Amino acid sequence: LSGIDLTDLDNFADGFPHHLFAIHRREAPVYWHRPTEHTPDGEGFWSVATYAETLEVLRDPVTYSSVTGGQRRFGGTVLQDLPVAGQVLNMMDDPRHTRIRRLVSSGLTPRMIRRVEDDLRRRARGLLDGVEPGAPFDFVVEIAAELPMQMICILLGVPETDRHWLFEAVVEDAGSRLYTYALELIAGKRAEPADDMLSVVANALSDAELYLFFHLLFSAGAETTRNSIAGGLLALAENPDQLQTLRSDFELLPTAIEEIVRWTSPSPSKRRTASRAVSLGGQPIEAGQKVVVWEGSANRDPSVFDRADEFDITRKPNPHLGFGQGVHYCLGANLARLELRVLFEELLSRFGSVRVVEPAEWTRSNRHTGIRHLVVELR
Amino acid sequence: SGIDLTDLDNFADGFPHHLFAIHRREAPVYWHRPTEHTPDGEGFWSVATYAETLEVLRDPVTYSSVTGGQRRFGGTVLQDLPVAGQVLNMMDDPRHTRIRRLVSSGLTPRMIRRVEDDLRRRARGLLDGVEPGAPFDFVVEIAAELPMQMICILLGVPETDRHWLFEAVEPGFDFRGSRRATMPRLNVEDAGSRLYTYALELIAGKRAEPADDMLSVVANPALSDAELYLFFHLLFSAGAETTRNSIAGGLLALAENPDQLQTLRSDFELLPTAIEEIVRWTSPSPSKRRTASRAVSLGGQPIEAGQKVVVWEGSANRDPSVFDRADEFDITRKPNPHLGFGQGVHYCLGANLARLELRVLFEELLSRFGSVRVVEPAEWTRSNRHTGIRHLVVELR
Ligand code: HEM
Ligand code: HEM
Repeated sequence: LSGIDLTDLDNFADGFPHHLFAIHRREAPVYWHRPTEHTPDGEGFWSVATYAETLEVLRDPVTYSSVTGGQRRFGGTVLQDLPVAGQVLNMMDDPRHTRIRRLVSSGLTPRMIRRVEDDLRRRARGLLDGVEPGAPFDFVVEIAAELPMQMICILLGVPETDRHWLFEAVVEDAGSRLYTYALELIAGKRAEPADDMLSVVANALSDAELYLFFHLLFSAGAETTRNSIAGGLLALAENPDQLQTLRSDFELLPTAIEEIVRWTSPSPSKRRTASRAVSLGGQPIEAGQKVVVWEGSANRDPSVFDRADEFDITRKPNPHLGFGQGVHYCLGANLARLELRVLFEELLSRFGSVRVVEPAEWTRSNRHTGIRHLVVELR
Repeated sequence: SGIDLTDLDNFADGFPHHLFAIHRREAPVYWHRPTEHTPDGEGFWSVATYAETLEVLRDPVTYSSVTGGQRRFGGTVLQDLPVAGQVLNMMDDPRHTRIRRLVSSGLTPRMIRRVEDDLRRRARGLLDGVEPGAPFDFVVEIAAELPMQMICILLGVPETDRHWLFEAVEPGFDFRGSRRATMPRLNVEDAGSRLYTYALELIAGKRAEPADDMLSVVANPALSDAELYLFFHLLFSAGAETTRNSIAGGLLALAENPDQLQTLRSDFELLPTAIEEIVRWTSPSPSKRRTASRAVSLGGQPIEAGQKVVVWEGSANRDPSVFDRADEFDITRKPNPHLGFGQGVHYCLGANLARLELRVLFEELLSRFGSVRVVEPAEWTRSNRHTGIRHLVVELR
C-alpha cells in the first residue's frame, strides 16, 4: 500500500483497479492514506476496502456524516470538500435529509413508473430492431446512453424539444447551458405544475437546490445507469456460456441483474466525515477526518462473496452494496433494475452472440466506473 | 405594475434606462412580485434611486452580502446561491475584512506596473494592426483580450497556458442564440473538472514555490481550496468581463458623441474625468442584491428580515436629483460621484486597474483615430447583472 496512490486517476483509466484493492483488503482493510500531489484538498483520509467496515460506515449516518464534522466547514460525499454539502439530498443529514428524501420518494408514483416502463419498452425494441446483425457499432453511444437518459427526461418532465441540452452535456459552455436550461425548466414547473418529480419537489428549496437535485437525477440516469448497462453487456460477452444460459431462461434475469450491479459497481466509492471519535476496523478515527469507503472493493470481498472475483449470474445470496445501504440507499434501485431487465430481455431475445471487437475504453475516474465506448457486433 | 425587471427581454437591447426612469418617478423603493422569470419564485424589494441605493450599500450589517433572517443562503445576485459566504464579494465582517485586506495586499506597485507595461505593449500592437476604414468587431478583436491578459498576470498564469485558459474560463456562453454570463459555480459536476484541476495545480505550484502574484499571496477562516477556485473564477467574471464591457461601451458612447470624441482626443488632460464618465454611463455592473438581516424601513417601505433587496447602480447613475443633465454623456462631468465601482466596504478592489486599462486603451486608440463609425447595431449580452456589448462592428479612421 505504501507504493499505491488511490487518488492517482491514471490508476483508474482502464476500469476499476481490482488488483490494487485485493492488496488493500489483504494488507490493511482500514488505513490512513497520506495525501499525494493527486489528492483532492491535499489532505489524507481513511480508506476502507472491506465489506464489513464499508457496511458499518454506511449504516451509521450520525457518526459518519454526509455533510461535515469536527471543525470542518463543509464536506459532502466526495473527497473534495464542496460548499454544496448540506444542500442536496445525498449530501444531507437528518433532520433535513429525512424530510427531503420522503418528498423525493413521493414523486416516484406507480403511474410514473409505468410511464417510464412503457417508454423504455418501446424504445429498447426500436433500437434493437435497428441493429444490423454482425455489423460493429458503439453500444454505449447508440443504446446504453440513450435508454436511461430518456428515463430521467420522463422523471424530470423534460420535453422532447429540449432533450438535446441534456445529451450535449454528456466543455464549460455545455455545462453552463445545462445549468441555464435546468433553471428555466424549474421556473416552468413553478409556473405550470406537472405530474413529475421535479414539479413535486419544486412545488412542495431554492432554485439552486432544485438544480442540485436535477443534476443528481440526470447523472444517475445519464451516467450511472448507462454504466451498469454497458458493463453488464461486457461481462456477458466475456462469459458466453452464462449468456447462453440466461438467454435460455429469462426467469434467471432478476438474479443476473443483481450480479451485474455487484460486478460493475458503477458508483465504486463514497466519502463521509467523522462527527466524533470512533474506532473502525480497529483504528482510531477523529472528528473531522475524511473516510472513503470503496463499495467497488467491498463487492469483491471474499469474506462475504464466494469466488468473489468471478462473474456468476446465478449468485445467491448477493448482498452487494452497489446501491448503497442505510438511510441514503439508492431511491432509483428499482428503476435501474427495470432498465437492465427490459434491455437485456429485448437484446437477448434477438441475439445470443455478443462480440466486443475493439478494447473497451473507460472513463478516467475513481468516483464512477464506466465505459465510454464499447464497439460490439451482435448476431 | 406591468414591468418585469427579471424578464431579460427588457435587457436584451442594453440597460433599459426608460424603464428605470419610470421606477424612480413612481416608486424609488418598490416590492417587485415574482413572475415566471423571477429566480426562486420569490419577490424582492427593488431600489432605483441614488440616495436609497446608498442607504443599502453603506449599511452592510442590515443589508448583508451573505444572508439574513431564516434564509439558508443568499449572496449578491437575485438568485440564492450556495457560494454565499465562500467568495469575497459575498462575505460579511468579520471574514470579509480579513480576506479583502489579503487580496488587496496582492496589488503591489510592482504588480500594477507589470500589468501596465504588458497592457501598453498589447494595446499598441493591436491598434497598430487596425486597417483604417475597414470594419471589424471591436469586442472580439481588441476589447476582449486586454482585460483577460490583465487577470492572467494578477493570477500568475504562465503565458504558455493562456491560449488554453482563455477558451476554458471565458465567462460568456451562448444560450438560445444570446450571450449570457453566470456567477462562479462549484456544484458537484464542477468538482475535479478540467478547470478545477488546472487551477488547483497552479495553486499547488505556488505553494511549493511562492511567486510574486496575487494568487500566490492568497493561497499562501483562510480560503479553502474550493474557495480558491471560486476566487480564481471571480476575477475573470468580476474583473475581466466588466472591464471589457466598459471599454466597448466607452467606444460606443464616443462614437455617438463625436463632439466629445474631438474634445477628448485633442486634450488628453481630460482623460481622467472622461474615464469616470465612461464608467458612469456604461455602468457595466448595474445591479446588486443583499439580504435584510432585520426589519428596517427603507424609502418609507417596511422591509422584513430575510427579504431580498436589489439596488440598481445602473439607475442610480442617471438619477437626475444627483447628476445634472443625467441623461447626457459629458466627458467633462464634475463632480461625478457615480456608483459604477460600488461604494462602501465592498467598493471595487480593481477600480484602479480598470481605470488603467481604460486609460491606456483610449490613449492608444484616440491618438491614432479621430473618427469612429459604428457600422451595424450593437448586439448586447442578455443580462441584468452585466451591461455589455457582445459585438460592436466599427470602422476607425
Ligand atoms: C445502476 C444504477 C445506479 C446505481 C449503481 C446507483 C447507486 C447509488 C448509490 C450507491 C447511492 C448511495 C449514495 C450514498 O450513500 O452517499 C445512491 C443514492 C441515490 N440514488 Fe442511485 N444509483 C443508480 C441509479 C439511480 C437512478 C436511476 C436514480 C433515479 C431516481 C437514482 C437516484 C438516487 C438518489 C435520489 C439517491 C440519494 C438518496 C439519498 O441520499 O437519500 N439512482 N445511488
Ligand atoms: C469597469 C470595470 C469594473 C467595474 C464596473 C467593477 C464593478 C464592481 C462593483 C460595482 C463592485 C461592488 C460589488 C458589491 O457591492 O457587492 C465590485 C467589487 C469587486 N471588484 Fe470590481 N469592477 C470592475 C473591475 C474589476 C477588476 C479589474 C477587478 C480585479 C482585477 C475587480 C475586482 C473586484 C473584486 C475582487 C470585488 C469585491 C470586493 C469586495 O467584495 O470587497 N473589479 N466591482
